[PDB]
Amino acid sequence: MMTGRQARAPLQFLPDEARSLPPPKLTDPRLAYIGFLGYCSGLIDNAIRRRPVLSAGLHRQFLYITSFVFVGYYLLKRQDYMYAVRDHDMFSYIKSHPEDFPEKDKKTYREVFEEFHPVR
Amino acid sequence: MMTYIVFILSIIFVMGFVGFSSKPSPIYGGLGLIVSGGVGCGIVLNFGGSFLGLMVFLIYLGGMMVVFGYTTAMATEQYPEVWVSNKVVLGTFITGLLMEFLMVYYVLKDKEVEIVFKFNGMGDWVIYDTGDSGFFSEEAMGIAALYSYGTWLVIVTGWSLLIGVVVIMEITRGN
Amino acid sequence: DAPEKNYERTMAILQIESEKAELRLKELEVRRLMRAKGDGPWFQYPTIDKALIDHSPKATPDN
Amino acid sequence: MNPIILIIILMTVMLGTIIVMISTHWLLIWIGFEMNMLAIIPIMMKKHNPRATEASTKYFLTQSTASMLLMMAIIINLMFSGQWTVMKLFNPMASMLMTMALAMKLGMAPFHFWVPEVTQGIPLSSGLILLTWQKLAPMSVLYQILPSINLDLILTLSILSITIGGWGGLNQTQLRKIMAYSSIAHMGWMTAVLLYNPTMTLLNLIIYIIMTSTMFTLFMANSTTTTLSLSHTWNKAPIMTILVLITLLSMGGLPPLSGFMPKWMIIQEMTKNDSIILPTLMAITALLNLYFYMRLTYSTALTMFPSTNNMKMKWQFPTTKRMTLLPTMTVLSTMLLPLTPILSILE
Amino acid sequence: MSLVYMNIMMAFTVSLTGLLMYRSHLMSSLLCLEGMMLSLFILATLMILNSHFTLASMMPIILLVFAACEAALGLSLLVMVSNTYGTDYVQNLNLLQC
Amino acid sequence: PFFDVQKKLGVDLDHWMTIQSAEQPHRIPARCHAFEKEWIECAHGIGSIRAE
Amino acid sequence: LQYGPLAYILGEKTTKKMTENSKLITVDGNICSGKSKLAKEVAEKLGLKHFPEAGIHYADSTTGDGKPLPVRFSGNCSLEKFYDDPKSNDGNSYRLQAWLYASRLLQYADALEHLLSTGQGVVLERSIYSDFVFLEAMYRQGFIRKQCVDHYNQVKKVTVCEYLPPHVVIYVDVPVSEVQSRIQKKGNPHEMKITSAYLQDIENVYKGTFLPEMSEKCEVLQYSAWEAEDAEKVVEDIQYLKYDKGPWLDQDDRKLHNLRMLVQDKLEVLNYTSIPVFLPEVTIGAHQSDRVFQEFTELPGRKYRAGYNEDVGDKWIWLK
Amino acid sequence: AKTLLHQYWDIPEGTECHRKTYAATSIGGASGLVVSAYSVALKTPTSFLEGVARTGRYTFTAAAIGAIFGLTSCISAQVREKPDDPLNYLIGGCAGGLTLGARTRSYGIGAAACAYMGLTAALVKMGQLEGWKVFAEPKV
Amino acid sequence: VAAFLKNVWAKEPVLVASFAIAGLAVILPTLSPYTKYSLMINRATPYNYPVPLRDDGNMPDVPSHPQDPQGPSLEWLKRL
Ligand SMILES: CCCCCCCCCCCCCCCCCC(=O)OC[C@H](COP(=O)(O)OCCN)OC(=O)CCCCCCCCCCCCCCCCC
Ligand SMILES: CCCCCCCCCCCCCCCCCC(=O)OC[C@H](COP(=O)(O)OCCN)OC(=O)CCCCCCCCCCCCCCCCC
Ligand SMILES: Nc1ncnc2c1ncn2[C@@H]1O[C@H](COP(=O)(O)O)[C@@H](O)[C@H]1O
Repeated sequence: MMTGRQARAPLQFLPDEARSLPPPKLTDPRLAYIGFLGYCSGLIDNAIRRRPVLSAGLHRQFLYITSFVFVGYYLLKRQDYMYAVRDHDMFSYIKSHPEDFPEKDKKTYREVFEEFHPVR
Repeated sequence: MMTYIVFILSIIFVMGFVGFSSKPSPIYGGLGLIVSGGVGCGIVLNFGGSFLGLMVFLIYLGGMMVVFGYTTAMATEQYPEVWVSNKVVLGTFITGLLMEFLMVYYVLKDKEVEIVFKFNGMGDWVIYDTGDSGFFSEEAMGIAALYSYGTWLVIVTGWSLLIGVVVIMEITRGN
Repeated sequence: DAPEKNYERTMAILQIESEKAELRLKELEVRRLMRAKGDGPWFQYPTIDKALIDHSPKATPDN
Repeated sequence: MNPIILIIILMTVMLGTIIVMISTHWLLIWIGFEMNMLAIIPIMMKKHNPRATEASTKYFLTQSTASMLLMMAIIINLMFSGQWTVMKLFNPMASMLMTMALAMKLGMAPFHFWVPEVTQGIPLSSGLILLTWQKLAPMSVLYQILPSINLDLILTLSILSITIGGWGGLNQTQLRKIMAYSSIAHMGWMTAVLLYNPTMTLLNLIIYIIMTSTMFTLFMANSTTTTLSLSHTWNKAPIMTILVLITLLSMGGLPPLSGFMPKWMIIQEMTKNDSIILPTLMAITALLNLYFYMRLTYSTALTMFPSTNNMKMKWQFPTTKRMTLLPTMTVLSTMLLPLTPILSILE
Repeated sequence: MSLVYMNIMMAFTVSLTGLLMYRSHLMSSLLCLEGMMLSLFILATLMILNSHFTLASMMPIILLVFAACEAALGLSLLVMVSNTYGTDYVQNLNLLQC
Repeated sequence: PFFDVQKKLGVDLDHWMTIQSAEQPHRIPARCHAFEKEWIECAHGIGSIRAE
Repeated sequence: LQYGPLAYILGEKTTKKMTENSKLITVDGNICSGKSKLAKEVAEKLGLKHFPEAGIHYADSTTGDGKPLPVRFSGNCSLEKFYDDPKSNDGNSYRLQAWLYASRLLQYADALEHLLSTGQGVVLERSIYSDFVFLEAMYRQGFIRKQCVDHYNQVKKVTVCEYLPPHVVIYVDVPVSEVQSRIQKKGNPHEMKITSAYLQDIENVYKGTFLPEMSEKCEVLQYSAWEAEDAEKVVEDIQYLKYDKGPWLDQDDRKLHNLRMLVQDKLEVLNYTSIPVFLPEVTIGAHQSDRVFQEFTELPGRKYRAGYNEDVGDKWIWLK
Repeated sequence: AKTLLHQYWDIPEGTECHRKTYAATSIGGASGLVVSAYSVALKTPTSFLEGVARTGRYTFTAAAIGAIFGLTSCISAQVREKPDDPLNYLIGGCAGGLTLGARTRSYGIGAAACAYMGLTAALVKMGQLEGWKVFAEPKV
Repeated sequence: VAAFLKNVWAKEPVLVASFAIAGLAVILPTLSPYTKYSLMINRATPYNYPVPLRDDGNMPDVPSHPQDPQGPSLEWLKRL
């Protein structure tokens, strides 16, 4: 859809303009959900290899959590970047074309006649 | 009729394709494809394709010799069909011949034809160049630049031939 | 919770949701106009770059 | 096979798919498909039994026919456009022929007649590569020519793939033909939303690759080939029954699992364009895929089929198999739906 | 367009339908694939030599190379059919039906 | 997914065989050189939908 | 992990330790052929590793501490009650036969792993090529059915076609009367009930089915009763053989590498031992296997992976 | 044969009976030849006369479906004096279902074909009324 | 390196000559001064026409005639 925008900066994950946007918090609930995905990956990795699921591999579970948080933080940054570029392009296109988007006469209901349909 | 010389060589081309496309036996398939490939470098060589037509002659001669070796070695039955042994070979062979000469009769009558695309009936002497090419045939310079500009093309083609040899040695190992 | 608390919380929720609804309708109409025309920053399907063209004087002048 | 030769062959398969993905020239697209086929043939012939030779013969015939149609579409674009940019095709005849070529490379119906035979004949990892990595290059070429693809042809091929891959999986007790008709149905799912919004097509492609890699990785981790050999999993490794349960319920499109993510988004991009009938029929036809998924969960997890004696020895050994990324693929295949707006990274 | 393109596309369709309708013999379809590559070679080379676009004159050579670079593969995939079976018929290749 | 590696790394893999107006061996012109130059500079940047 | 494709790529070629001493040897014979000690003699003059005969509890001795597990966990069968009741209804016979073949397949896998990793030859007792002959005696005395023989031949067909026959296979000629006399002098109260035609059919399927196929794929050294008592006799007659037969000759590092990767995955070894072919002598139902498996979870050291058990006093589980 | 569906729908309902019946018969015959081609393709007939008898059987079956379908639809749309009404196509689809049951020599197939083909023809008439597009153009 | 060279020169001498000629043909064009003369001969060969330039007024190294002294010379080719 937006393939003409990301053709002057090819294969750049986060461009120079991506730093203008506020980053996700380190207490981001989406990043906390990805940390829970890391905790579940650690528990499944201790379950499929018949280990004590809550005790074996504290380093292993902690590296699963750290790896999913480290991937998911940059994925959330690219997510925020792409939705911000979408809204920026939308609003600049609306501003650039006044004759395509009329401002309606926002009437009140004392003139607007609705057809009533009684239940009986 | 002589101005249609590329047309006549192309009618022989389609006749060879009908000859080996009915699949009588790969011996006679090799015969029909040698005939079609040998007039392929009569079609394409009357454009200026000396080198680039001699290659499709030479590589396909090596190909049909190897194809002969395999259809003599593994793909051989007791009574190989010439063209007329099986009825289903000869029926579609005669069908291809009469359908090709049917469209020949339709293209030398109207001088225009349309199977899906549209094709003129005048000979392809009109579509040539009215210019000179100096001290070089242009296709020879183009295939000479396979070593100057085409670096990545040489790399991927050499790697494809290398792994094609390796792939074929991994397949014909049996274990 | 207080009735004023729930009431004004409801009004803030209605403001945020009405803004998101109007902007989703703007999103649909903007995508419709850009697929119809192609004048915007979206739907710029790639064509040939004009930097590839050799502008040097060639062999024959008829070009 | 010599492991150096196996590594070189896998790097050549990756090189062929990358040459399809990164090249701007039609001949390099064709060379990438030629390299991909030529280097995936020994992956189908790693164990040297006649079923693999039959599978590789049928696969080479279908992919060679598709390559011929692809090069004819390339030469017709060279006629009607005089150039070589991988962009929109400048002829509806060339667009039809390239759509046929890519449909034969994907195994979309009614060119689907090679996927269950070839997937049954070859081992599990080769079937995994055939059903995941071979769906990246023709979907890339379909992604790059979408202003020229005819609407009715690609929609016909898509919904026909969905219906026939739904019906074909009901009458198979073999796991690999089940995954093959699931592959036909899911390629129909991907290509049905291709011209409407192709980011959702890439989303469906990636979610299907994750789910299929989860399923084949579980099949390699338990060394199961049939439904009846998978039936003894609760006696061998009981957590694997939970894993195949949640993944088979993911691939059918049940919320709150991740396989409900592409399908619903597809409907989210097909009711926008005043097409209500076609995603409705797609949502109805998803129930067939979900039905033989429910059949496999009934056989494996939700009941207990009777086992045999020598399982008592296999209790005493842990699985020493390289279960590569299996918890990662499980978690990203079942618990991904609350991050549905991650799809913007594919825009 | 010109007259010779009709017959080269016709030879392509003839070798197509010869490939796309079998006769219980696989070498005769390897020959039909090589015929389709012949028609592709001649059609691309006619277009290139007509337009005098010389830089893609290396393109048919490469094309012809990949012809045998799959067709020899078929030969390696023929004998593995014909070492299992005494022939190379296509009705020996129906054990993947169950 | 058009991973544009050739514009990312700056390499020039196949942007030379792409058009008839590119850099040619010994400056051999094509018979549609002027028309293709006009069509490429006419339809650069304006996208496919407006360019058609 | 210890071995894989990476170590093969990094220079560990399996013919760097493939010397002339790498001789996998198997001593065949009847029940009391005087051979069970003789293998140890062949083990203690050639400097080779002796594996005992795989009974019910071979896998019990390999994994864990090695103590004999209870019979309801391993086999769920009997050899003594097989000798007392060969013609039982519940099928002790084929259940014990299939469990013994699984144990001998694990024994042969351990033999090939030790041989292909340590360079030392392994001396077995009644390897997997000499197992089906006992089945034939159990078919020639009416102890099992035809379907059990079909099931066992399918299992052995899908398991033995991925291995090699041994280098030297020793066979011992002891007649039936001397076997019976050593059984009577043994004093074993269950072993005495073995019928005579059972042993005669063991000898018949030895001489007519095993040796007409092994003599072309290995080397036979056929000894009688008296000459199988001298150690250096059989040891030196192994020591001066000309090895040309058998498929040990067309083995490079690649094929032996694929064999070693097949061997070191013991579940891949034992994958098609328990195939889902529903036969009433081996099919253990849902609740019975469920109860026995949940009791196997409660066995000490058997709940988790082999270094993750606090009940046996394992250290550093929270960093493993 | 898209133009066959054109010159079926390019004629107003309740006006011309035999031409609409011929167009519906031609559409049914084209569908029957498609089914005949795939039937002689994917399942080999043991004789060429076997194959052409199956081809003629499937052709006359789908042609009789299309014929009695369009005929009952046009006759009901005339004799009810309601041209744009889906109940006419409902009765026509049920007549085509009983046609398929009488040609397949089975009653339950005919009744199920009545019900589901009546639903199908109702959907066709409503999609022709409100302009429902099944292969809809991408526009937003 | 000498003992294995003698061994392979005893066993497979055609391969020794092959690898010797191949290695010298790889390494030796980087140790010869004549390669710049190769490139200059190849780019001093006028296939096309030496296209004239419009005299805008200020081109201090471009001649107006072939016998004008400014421009590239090829006396190095005739001496070498
Ligand atoms: C739209 C464009 C998007 C592009 C995204 C690109 C992402 C990377 C490429 C993904 C595509 C799949 C490529 C790999 C296919 C399988 C390769 C393979 O066969 O690997 C061999 C290996 C064998 O393992 P083992 O089970 O020990 O083998 C038994 C012996 N046959 O292992 C296996 O067979 C197990 C599976 C190995 C690969 C698993 C990981 C990749 C796919 C699952 C998703 C994992 C999450 C991270 C990446 C997300 C994006 C895909
Ligand atoms: C460096 C430049 C690039 C070099 C690579 C490209 C070379 C291009 C020329 C064509 C070569 C094609 C054929 C190459 C085959 C090599 C492999 C080979 O044949 O090895 C086997 C051979 C012993 O033969 P055997 O295995 O016993 O055969 C069975 C019965 N005949 O083993 C041998 O005969 C041993 C051969 C290796 C040792 C040769 C040493 C020659 C030294 C010459 C002087 C130094 C030159 C500098 C470069 C040295 C490079 C090593
Ligand atoms: N495959 C088999 N079937 C039946 N009995 C066996 C089998 N293998 C070994 N035995 C018995 O195992 C015992 C061997 O004990 P020993 O020879 O004293 O070590 C004898 O009673 C044999 O009959």
